[PDB]
Amino acid sequence: SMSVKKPKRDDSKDLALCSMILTEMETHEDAWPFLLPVNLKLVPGYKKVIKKPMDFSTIREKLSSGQYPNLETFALDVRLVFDNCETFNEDDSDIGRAGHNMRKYFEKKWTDTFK
Repeated sequence: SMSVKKPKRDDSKDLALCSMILTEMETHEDAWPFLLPVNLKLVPGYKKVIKKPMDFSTIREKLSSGQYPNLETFALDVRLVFDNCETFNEDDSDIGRAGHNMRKYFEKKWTDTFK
């Protein structure tokens, strides 16, 4: 509360460390469905159904331009990419499997780096 604070965590490396995680996600062999924004002119139903499209290139641009206020807002966009994927793609499909794989890959790096 006012004048009552928990000891100050060092957040000075967070930006660099999120950049590194994102590089590792970008270079994973199953990243291909997520590298670029879904083409809303060429994929029927996507625009109406997926209210907040997200992809790795858009996260990279937000990260590089100071549009993440803290490491939680960064995690929320990465998780949005996989939540969108599950919304639109059957579990038993190449893209559906890709999304589950990448979500697990992310959550381990996230825990190991920050928890």
